[PDB]
Amino acid sequence: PKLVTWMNNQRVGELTKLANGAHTFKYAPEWLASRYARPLSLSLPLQRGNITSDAVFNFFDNLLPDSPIVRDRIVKRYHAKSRQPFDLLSEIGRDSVGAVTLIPEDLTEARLEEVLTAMIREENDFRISVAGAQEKTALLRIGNDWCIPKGITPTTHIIKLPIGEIRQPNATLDLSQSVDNEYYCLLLAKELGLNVPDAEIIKVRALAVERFDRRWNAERTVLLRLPQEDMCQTFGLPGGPGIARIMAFLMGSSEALKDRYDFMKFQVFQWLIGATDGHAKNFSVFIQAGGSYRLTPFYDIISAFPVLGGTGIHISDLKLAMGLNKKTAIDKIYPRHFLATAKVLRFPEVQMHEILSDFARMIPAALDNVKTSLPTDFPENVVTAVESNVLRLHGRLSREY
Amino acid sequence: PKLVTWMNNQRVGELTKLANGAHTFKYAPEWLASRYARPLSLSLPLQRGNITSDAVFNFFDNLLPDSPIVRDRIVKRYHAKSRQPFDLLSEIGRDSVGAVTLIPEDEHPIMAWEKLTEARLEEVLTAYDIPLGMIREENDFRISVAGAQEKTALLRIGNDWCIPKGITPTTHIIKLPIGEIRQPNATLDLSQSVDNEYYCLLLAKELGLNVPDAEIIKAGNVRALAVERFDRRWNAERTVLLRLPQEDMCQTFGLPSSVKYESDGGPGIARIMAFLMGSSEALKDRYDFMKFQVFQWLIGATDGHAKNFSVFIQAGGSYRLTPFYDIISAFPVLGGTGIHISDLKLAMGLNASKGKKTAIDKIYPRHFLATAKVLRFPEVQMHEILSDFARMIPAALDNVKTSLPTDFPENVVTAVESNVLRLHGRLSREY
Amino acid sequence: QKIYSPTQLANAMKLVRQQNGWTQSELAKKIGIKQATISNFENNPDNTTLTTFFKILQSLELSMTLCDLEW
Amino acid sequence: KIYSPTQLANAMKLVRQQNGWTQSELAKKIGIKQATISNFENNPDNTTLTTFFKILQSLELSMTLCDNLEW
Ligand SMILES: [Cl-]
Ligand SMILES: [Cl-]
Ligand SMILES: [Cl-]
Ligand SMILES: [Cl-]
Ligand SMILES: [Cl-]
Ligand SMILES: [Cl-]
Ligand SMILES: [Cl-]
Ligand SMILES: [Cl-]
Ligand SMILES: [Cl-]
Ligand SMILES: [Cl-]
Ligand SMILES: [Hg+2]
Ligand SMILES: [Hg+2]
Ligand SMILES: [Hg+2]
Ligand SMILES: [Hg+2]
Ligand SMILES: [Hg+2]
Ligand SMILES: [Hg+2]
Ligand SMILES: [Hg+2]
Repeated sequence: PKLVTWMNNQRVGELTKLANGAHTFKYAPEWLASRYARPLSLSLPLQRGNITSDAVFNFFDNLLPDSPIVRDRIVKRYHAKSRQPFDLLSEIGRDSVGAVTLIPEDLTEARLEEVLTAMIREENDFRISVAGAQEKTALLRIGNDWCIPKGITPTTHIIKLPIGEIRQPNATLDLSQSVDNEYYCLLLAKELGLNVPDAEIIKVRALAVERFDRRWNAERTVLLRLPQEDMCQTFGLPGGPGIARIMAFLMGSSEALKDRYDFMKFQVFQWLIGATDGHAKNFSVFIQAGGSYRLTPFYDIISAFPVLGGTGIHISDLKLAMGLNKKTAIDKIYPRHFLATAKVLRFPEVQMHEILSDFARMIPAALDNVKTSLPTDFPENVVTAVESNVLRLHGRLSREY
Repeated sequence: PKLVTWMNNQRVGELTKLANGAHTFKYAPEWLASRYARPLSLSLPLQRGNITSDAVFNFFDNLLPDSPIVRDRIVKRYHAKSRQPFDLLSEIGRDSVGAVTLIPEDEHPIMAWEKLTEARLEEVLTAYDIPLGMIREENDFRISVAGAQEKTALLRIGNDWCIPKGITPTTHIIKLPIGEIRQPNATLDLSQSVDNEYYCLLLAKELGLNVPDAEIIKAGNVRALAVERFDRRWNAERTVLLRLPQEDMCQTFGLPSSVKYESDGGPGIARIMAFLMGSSEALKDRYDFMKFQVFQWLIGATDGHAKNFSVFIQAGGSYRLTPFYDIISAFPVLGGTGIHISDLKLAMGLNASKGKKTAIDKIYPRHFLATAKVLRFPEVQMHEILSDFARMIPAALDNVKTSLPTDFPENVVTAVESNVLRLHGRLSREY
Repeated sequence: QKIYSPTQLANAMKLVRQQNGWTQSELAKKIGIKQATISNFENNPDNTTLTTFFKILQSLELSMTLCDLEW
Repeated sequence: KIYSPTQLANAMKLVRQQNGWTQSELAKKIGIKQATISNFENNPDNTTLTTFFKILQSLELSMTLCDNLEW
């Protein structure tokens, strides 16, 4: 069967699930001729046929919650036929990241504390992540007030709840303050001139994060959805693109030199704050008219510093998701490794120094300005863990800049 | 000193002969900014500095008649400081092939009609010790035409012929007859070069080649060819005569005239066809240019050197082929002094068996196809060229003959037709 | 309209091919290069030379220019 | 409107110059060798598409595809 794919009430094409379950996609010819025309994904170029590549299934799989458990709930709740994208999306495929809406071929402080109400890993991999669907909820709000949409009508915010405690075989990660954590890290990033979304803590104590793939009407009358996709979708994937593939890609951005500078800069930021979740899945581009693209703001940023020590883990356990140089251990990594990487990438040595130098200069006052602007409510263990472990790696920049 | 370089009253830059006598050129910042902007020559790309390559000297040198004798006349006609390009052009560089107008730095009518009677016209056309019909009782007639034929250029609207004055453009190139070339190794009957070009232009056009219109003009005993310029054109409001930017392949490639010949050796088919891939009509241009190689073999044109092809230069420095021009059959020379078709060579060789094939008598559809393929010119297109000639040539000849003025020399028609018809027999054999 | 990589360019030109429903060989044959070459371009645009690119571009009857909607 | 590697290189060279950049200033800005900028300016036919677009980004240009002066 078929799902008609829309982007902002404009018709893009159709997704077909064939008899053997294969997913295929075909652009409408009034899409390929609109002034709005762009690919649905850079992995699905504008073209004329039925597209039958794995890129199609992946694309649409990448729109759904990663977790096989959040997938069961949707299955149970909406009586879905399976956990295949077509089947799960014929049920929840209205609001998703970026702009695509899929159609079958045919509120109250206490209900809130209420609306947000729902772990064990097999793997020894120190997953410290705020990108999970299992804590999220897209609300809508321009007033003073939260409210559930419904219909075809976009959300403005993603609300994140605490992760809580996580047990893998060999460690227990306490992420019960992941809300305060992400909040800190997002202000830090802003202080250091990284583009990141605006967030507030709301109160249960959750993160309200303003969506950067939503924008009001010029006439200010309709929330539009901005096309964007993540790097998994971009590359046709469910391995995993590192710094080199992404940096190559970003040479084609419409803001190539800025996006390439920011992206490298962000590898240094994640090193400094102990962020170990910067997988491909976690960077995104805006798709623009014509299928040109720009990096979005960076998002879903959490330090692993607050889970170091005690019931928690060691610093020698923290690995960058995308390594340098090959080099992944955050506590073995010095300015020199960033420069070896910039060199291998034919990213200008001078731009790498500039980045390393501004962090040298700026880290102390950024940390201090962030500290000043925290709520009075804020958990001091969180600040103390991040600040102290940041200043420590930063002193590796001083020994140098 | 300096000549200011203009194209239709747009300022382009300056040509400088330096104290040591070397020629350099520099574009004006206003030109580089201009909507009209494009390189003077593809050998002189748009740029900020001074250009000082050989390409500069060669460009301007190629604006001028190739003979040192003609040059020597201009020198005497105008007490020109010399016979170098810079000095000749300071006297006669107001009207040239394409759009270049050269104005001495210290220092004109824009359209200055100035009639010729006819006895005067006979005198202008008879003027050879005078260069380019530039009478001695006459300033502000200051034209240059390249090439080796005695010639001149006139202006004409309506019915009468005038000498243009100032920077007024000419509309016609007037060719006079060549006569007897006695070569150390031969003596040639080109006394009739005006009728012969007249004829071959008519036939090129009959075969759907792009070529200028020409007419035979008579001025007393003078019989002349008046060829309509394709580097000149009325603006919209038919209020200004525009010059169109244009250069020959010698210019495009930065080369002297005097290598012109693939022999000495200048650009041939392959170089030219590779260049035409860059044309704003690449496929049309490459087609017609290959077409015209068969044509020249058919009419016994042994002089289609690199200087015989030109491109219009358009805004931005794109380009495409002008019409073909200067078309002359060697067939009327054969017979009476011992030269036969076995002696006639193409100016640009085809691909052969091993090496290039230049002998017109030895050349067959097979060489054109082997050339098409070396050059990556589509086989289906080269068959289509060889086959349209097969089908059209005998009727084209007859049409042409019928359109000829009553007094046209029979010896030219017959010599050309019978030799054409016979090379044609190689085609209709296969097509 | 504005284009910033070899892949974006390849994609836009593949689509132009298709909308004139030409085929890779119709094209290759129009200009005199083997159909692989066109395929190698549409699939792997990065290492195509500029000479080859301007050939395919002539085939599609296009030129290119240099440059400096509510979503 | 542009139709060969040569006409492209020329227009790009002149943009380089109008900008007062040198071939080195330019190669430094995007992190490749001076010799690659100069290979492109002087013989562009064999320049790959990926290099061209690096040069183009650093000149602050994009390009488009195409299908009123008196002359
Ligand atoms: Cl990688
Ligand atoms: Cl090491
Ligand atoms: Cl390591
Ligand atoms: Cl050659
Ligand atoms: Cl042979
Ligand atoms: Cl021979
Ligand atoms: Cl196809
Ligand atoms: Cl523009
Ligand atoms: Cl320079
Ligand atoms: Cl256009
Ligand atoms: Hg609301
Ligand atoms: Hg509401
Ligand atoms: Hg991925
Ligand atoms: Hg007149
Ligand atoms: Hg020449
Ligand atoms: Hg443009
Ligand atoms: Hg255009």
